[PDB]
Amino acid sequence: QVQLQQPGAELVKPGASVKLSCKASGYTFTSDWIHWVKQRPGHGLEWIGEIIPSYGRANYNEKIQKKATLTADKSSSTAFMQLSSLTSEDSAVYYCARERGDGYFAVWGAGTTVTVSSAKTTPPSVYPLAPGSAAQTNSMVTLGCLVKGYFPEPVTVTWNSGSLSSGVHTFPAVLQSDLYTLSSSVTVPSSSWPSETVTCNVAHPASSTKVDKKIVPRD
Amino acid sequence: QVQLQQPGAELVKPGASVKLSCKASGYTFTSDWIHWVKQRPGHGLEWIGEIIPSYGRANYNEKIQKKATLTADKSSSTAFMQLSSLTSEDSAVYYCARERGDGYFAVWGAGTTVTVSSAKTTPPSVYPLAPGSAAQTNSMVTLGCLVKGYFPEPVTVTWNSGSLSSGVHTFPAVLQSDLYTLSSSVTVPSSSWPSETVTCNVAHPASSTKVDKKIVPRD
Amino acid sequence: DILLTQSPAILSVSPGERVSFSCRASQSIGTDIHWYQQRTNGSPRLLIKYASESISGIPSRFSGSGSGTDFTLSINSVESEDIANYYCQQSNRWPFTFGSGTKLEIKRADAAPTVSIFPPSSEQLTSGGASVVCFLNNFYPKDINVKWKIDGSERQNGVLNSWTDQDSKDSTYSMSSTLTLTKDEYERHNSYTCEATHKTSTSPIVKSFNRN
Amino acid sequence: SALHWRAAGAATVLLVIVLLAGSYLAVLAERGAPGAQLITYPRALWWSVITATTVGYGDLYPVTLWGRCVAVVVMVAGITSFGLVTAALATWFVGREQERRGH
Ligand SMILES: [K+]
Ligand SMILES: [K+]
Ligand SMILES: [K+]
Ligand SMILES: [K+]
Ligand SMILES: [K+]
Repeated sequence: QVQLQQPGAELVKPGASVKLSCKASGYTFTSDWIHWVKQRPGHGLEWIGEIIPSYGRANYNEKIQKKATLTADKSSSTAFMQLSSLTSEDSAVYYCARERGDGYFAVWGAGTTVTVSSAKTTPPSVYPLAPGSAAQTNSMVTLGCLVKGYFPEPVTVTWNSGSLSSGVHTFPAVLQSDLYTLSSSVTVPSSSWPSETVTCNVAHPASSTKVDKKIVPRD
Repeated sequence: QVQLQQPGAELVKPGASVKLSCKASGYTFTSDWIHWVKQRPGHGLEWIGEIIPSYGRANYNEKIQKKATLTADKSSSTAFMQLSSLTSEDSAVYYCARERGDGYFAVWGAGTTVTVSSAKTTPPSVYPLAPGSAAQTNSMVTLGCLVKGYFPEPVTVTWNSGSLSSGVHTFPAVLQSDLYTLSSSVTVPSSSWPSETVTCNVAHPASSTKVDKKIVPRD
Repeated sequence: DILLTQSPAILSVSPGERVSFSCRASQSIGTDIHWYQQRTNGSPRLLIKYASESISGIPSRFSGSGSGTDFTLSINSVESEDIANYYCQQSNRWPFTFGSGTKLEIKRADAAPTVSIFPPSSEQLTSGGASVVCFLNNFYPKDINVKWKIDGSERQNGVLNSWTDQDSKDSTYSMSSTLTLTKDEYERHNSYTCEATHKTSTSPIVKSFNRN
Repeated sequence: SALHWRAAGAATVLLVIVLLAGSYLAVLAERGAPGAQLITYPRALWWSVITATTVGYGDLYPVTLWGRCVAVVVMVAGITSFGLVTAALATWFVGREQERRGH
């Protein structure tokens, strides 16, 4: 099972604060330390701080502006990081990690993408992407779904509820008018479709919404 | 209160010696160390030496020519630094400091500006500086006082016995013919003057003189 | 003797921006480093002790960091009053030493100078002297020029100028221009004018007055 | 109270005194010697302890004659004190062992 569970996203207006969590499971020891790591898109990993649940003490990075505050709940095995008075500069992915007090990060959480904007949350609209009636098919056929008009990042696109992973390309989101847009492509045997169904699963953590869109040949 | 009191100035002829002091107040401990620091105009701070009053031992900088000799008076809580056979090269501000024996200078004295010259002391002449009868005033009015013919440096200019600090510019002294000259400017609401008095306080430590000069509109 | 290197010696930063001063010791010294702030004509003042420990009275804006050889003094959102020189100091090995220092300069918006001219006081004229003062206040950048004219003819002899370091109140600069003349020399001239040529204007700012 | 207990009690007191005094004197003796590190009181006290217990990790130590002389006094007092405590314990065990034998 997933040792460290982290919320998918957190939208925060400039000047406001947010409280990220990190549910921990599996073996736990009094010597465990929970670290937090910041990573802005396209950049490296930055050590933010750490805390030892058993005792409750936490330390922070002295080379940066303190924006976080770490706490822990021993009963629920959950670690929290309070980020305050945020600005776009604080927009990034915040990972939580577990160290058995031996210096290395044995396990990392999936990470919580935090966006700092005044814009409002908006679910994505999923549109199918089937070939044209004039398109010629080979031994393979390419399909997909168009996901546009969502905010903020990110979204996770899977095919056939995960069962279909091979030949899948999910392109980076493009920002235009306070809204992101991206598409996903999946290639499978020309023969297997549309006999064997193909559906795209699009989850948007920020809005707590997950829709499906079966791809069927045009009329 | 001021933890370390130091005389404002000391005029010394080339080849002669002077004995600077540093009256200490506030909490005092057997582990206290009194340091001396030299700083020439426009340059950095130089460690001169140190002494521990409780025991009476003192150490000096081995990278420079020994010109000082440190002593201490436990009864009067005063530290002294004897500078001998001085030359223009020894002209600078000499600060005294207190270290609780933990490596840092928690408090510094105001500093004693020492000048090495054959010239004779000379008090400053303060002249008012009021606008011309043709000068047009805005929501603000600029006034000042002319301080020329004094030696040696320095002088401290305040307005309204310190109560007036905002909008005050005291220009660096210019040396000409063994005499310094400088002016001070103060800006206040055009309306507040000359209804509310404005006086410049000019102290000259070197001569132990402090005169006042009220600025009133020209006849 | 530990050499503490502070570079660059000058640091230009915009208002409210973050700034970081550097100090590198010739050899490792744990965290035995102390930072001091010294304003123009002011005495040195302790900011941070032992590399990062705060000091009472000092703004939370100031912070320190580092260990070993590379140390940093940081300031979040720099304001006019932070203008001054900064020095690091080590107490790891005898004797204690000081870094050469880094000056903090603030880059604010351009501001035309506030010119004002003053005729010599009657008290001075009574001593057989006459000095005409011309103030050029609160302007930026510091680059500027002052021209004196007597009866319409440019004058140079007897003029003494003095500039002030960037003001820690508004981040502007000021300058005084004093034309000194004997009472007699002053008596045989009608009008005295002061002109300030500054980047903020193609035309100079002038201020005059007639002895009568 | 027996003497081994009283002495062990005193040894403690004197040790702490030796540490404080040795801390003070180490600084007085080492400042003025180029490159010396035993020059601030807090670390000077730590040094005195690690010397008295004989742990001597090597992070700090005297370079001047006097600093080393001070160091020796701290060493001796430390070894003696802890050593005297051992003496008292042995004396304590001996007495009770005699009783356990009906003597
Ligand atoms: K040993
Ligand atoms: K050992
Ligand atoms: K060792
Ligand atoms: K060693
Ligand atoms: K032993």
